[PDB]
Parts: sequence; structure tokens; C-alpha cells
Amino acid sequence: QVQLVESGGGLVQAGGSLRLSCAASGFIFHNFDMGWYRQAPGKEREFVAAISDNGRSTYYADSVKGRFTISRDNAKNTVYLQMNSLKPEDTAVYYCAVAWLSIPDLAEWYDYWGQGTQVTVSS
Amino acid sequence: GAAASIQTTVNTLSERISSKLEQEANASAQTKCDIEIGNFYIRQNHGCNITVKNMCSADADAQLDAVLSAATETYSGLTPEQKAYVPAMFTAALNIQTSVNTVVRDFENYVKQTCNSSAVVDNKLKIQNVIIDECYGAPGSPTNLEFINTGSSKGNCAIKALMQLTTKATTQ
Repeated sequence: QVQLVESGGGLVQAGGSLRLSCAASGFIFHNFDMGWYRQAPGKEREFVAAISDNGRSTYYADSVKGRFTISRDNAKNTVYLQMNSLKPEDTAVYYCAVAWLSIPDLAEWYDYWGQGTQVTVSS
Repeated sequence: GAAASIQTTVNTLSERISSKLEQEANASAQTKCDIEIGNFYIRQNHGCNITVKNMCSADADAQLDAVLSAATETYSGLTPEQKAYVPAMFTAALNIQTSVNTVVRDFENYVKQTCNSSAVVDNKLKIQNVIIDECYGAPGSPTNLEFINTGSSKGNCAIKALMQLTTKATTQ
């Protein structure tokens, strides 16, 4: 019944920009700190961005700081990952999920993880 | 008297955590917390007083194997007729293999692999909230859960795994 849905990805030439969105349904979202994470072929998942429930606190991985921007619309129940200055090293499957400390049940953690949207930044 | 066994176990657990944190980490009620804990909600709160004590330090690995210490301690100090109930709370909380004689090693492998995950260790939102699904209380008696804060995302990770195992027992 909790469904996160991620869209906005595709192919953009390096040094380009993409706006990633995450539609939220199934729960009181305004209550939830949320994150963008990514998993590339072969590498394990990686934290990218973090928004507070409200949106006043954010956090970014050290390899995306300055180029990435997380955000939320608590009215539309949605999280955006503004991605600028992309590099072929950002190519990955991107996932909005719930911040871990804020996951209700660690046995069904997948329910708070979206299915992903992919991004292939090319030379 | 069945509830009281668990409630006591949870208060013994909290004591051992806030102690093993200052004894086995340089943690103090007045130390600064790299990450504070803004809010503590329970989805279905049927009698669980929720409190957040900051007992922060800076060495997360110590914070981690220290909270590991509190759990293995509060486990064997229990009756083996009670330690017999933990395997279910493992599968119930963390969808993981049971066992009543290898479970200390099961929690260890999990937290050493989950709380050591980048998505966990590298998320450093200064104000993070904590949310649990269900938590219960004795009809006259509240279960008193303290979310002790460590400050480091790693530490607070281990704290939450235990809170699962602790809020997964309150089911009774």
C-alpha cells in the first residue's frame, strides 16, 4: 500500500542536467525524512542526497556535493533530485527511499524503497 | 508477570546501552551529537513511552561494538527460557534466520554489514527522525523505550536494529 515511484531519468550528454522526481503514496510523507540513493552495475548502493521531513535540512555525498540538489514538495508528496554537471560516473539506477532511522520495519525495508529510474550520462 | 520479564529486559537494555557507551566510548550526556534526533514517532503506539536521550561520542565503531556489547549482555543475563523467545523476534523484526544458541552472532553479522553500509554510514542529515511500526504496553504498565542518541549515523543504526528487536518483543 506504500508506493514510491521514481521518474525523470534517461540519456543526457556529460556536463548536462536532469531533474529527478519521486511520487509518494501510502503514508504521511510530510512526516518522513527521505533520501536519494543509487546503485551502478557492479558497485553496491551509494547514499547520494538526504532531505529532512520538512525540507529544512539536507545532506549530500562527497562525490555529488555542489552538483546535486535534493528537495521536496510536501503538497504534491514528491522528492526531486536536481542533477547538474553530470559525469559518466553518475550513470546508475536512482532510488528515492526513506532515510534508514526513519524506516518503520527493517524486515520489509523494500516497501520504503522505490523501484528506480536509470540515468546514462555519456561522454 | 510475562510482560514484566520483557519490560525489565528493555530497561536493563537501556541501562547497559547508556553505560557501555560512556565506559566503552567517550560518551557523555553533554557531548555534542554529530546527528541529533529530531522526532520519535511510533506508527501504532499502544502504550510505549518514547524518550530520546543523547549520549553522543565521536568513535562510531566503538559506539557500535559497545551497543553490540549491551545486547549480548542483556541476552545471556536473561533466562534460557526467555532467551528462547529471541529467535522469533529476529525473523519477526529482521526477516533473518533464528536459532537460540547462535543468535548473538546473527545480530553481529547484520549490524557489522548493515550499519557499515554506505547508504547508512554516509547519510549525515543533522536532524534525522526515527520511526517504528508497532509498540505495545502492559495494560496497567507502559513499556518505556529510550532512543539513546550516539550522533554518528553508524551508532544510531545499531540502536535502531535493537529497537526493532525490542519493539518486536513487546508484541508479547
